[PDB]
Amino acid sequence: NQVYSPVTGARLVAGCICLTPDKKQVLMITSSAHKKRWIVPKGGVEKDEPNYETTAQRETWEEAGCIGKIVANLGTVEDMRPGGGPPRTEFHFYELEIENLLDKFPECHKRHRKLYSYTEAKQNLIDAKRPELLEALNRSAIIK
Ligand SMILES: O=P(O)(O)O[C@H]1[C@H](OP(=O)(O)O)[C@@H](OP(=O)(O)O)[C@H](OP(=O)(O)O)[C@@H](OP(=O)(O)O)[C@H]1OP(=O)(O)O
Ligand SMILES: [Mg+2]
Repeated sequence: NQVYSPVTGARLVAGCICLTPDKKQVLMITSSAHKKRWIVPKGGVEKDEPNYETTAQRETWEEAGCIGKIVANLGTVEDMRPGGGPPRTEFHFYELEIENLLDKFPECHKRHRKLYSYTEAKQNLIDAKRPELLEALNRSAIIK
C-alpha cells in the first residue's frame, strides 16, 4: 500500500517540522525502531492520498497528537547513505504552526513527545544520526 518514485524507486515519505507560535521550540517524538533516539513526525505516502500535505498532517496526528496550520513547504531531503546507489527514502517536509497538542493520539503509548529549543533539537538529530531531518529543520523559520 506504499508509493515509490518512478525515477529513483525511492519510498515517498512526508512529515512536519511543528513549531510553536513564537518559533522558539519544535515538536520531537521518540523513534519506534530505537526508543532513545529523538526524530520528527513523518511516514509513508499511501496510494489514495491526493497530496503530501495529507500524509504530513495524518502522520503528525498519529505519531505526535499535533493539530496545526501548514504555513510553509520546506521542499525535499534524501536518505543518501553509505556506498553508492539511489536513495531509499525521498522526504517531503512542511512547516506547521502548532494550534493544539492533544494528550491522547494513536501512538501516545508507543512514543514520548517534547518541545525542544533549536540548540537541543540539533544535538538530538545528530545523536539520532539523521542529518537529512536536521537539513529540513534548518529550512524552517525556527529561531537559533
Ligand atoms: O515502514 P518501515 O518499512 O517499517 O520503515 C521504517 C519506519 O519508517 P516510517 O515511520 O517512515 O514508516 C521507522 O519509523 P517509525 O515509524 O518506526 O518510527 C524508521 O525508523 P525511525 O524512527 O528512525 O525513522 C525506519 O528507519 P531506519 O532505517 O532508521 O530503521 C524505517 O525503515 P526503512 O529504512 O525501511 O524506511
Ligand atoms: Mg513514521
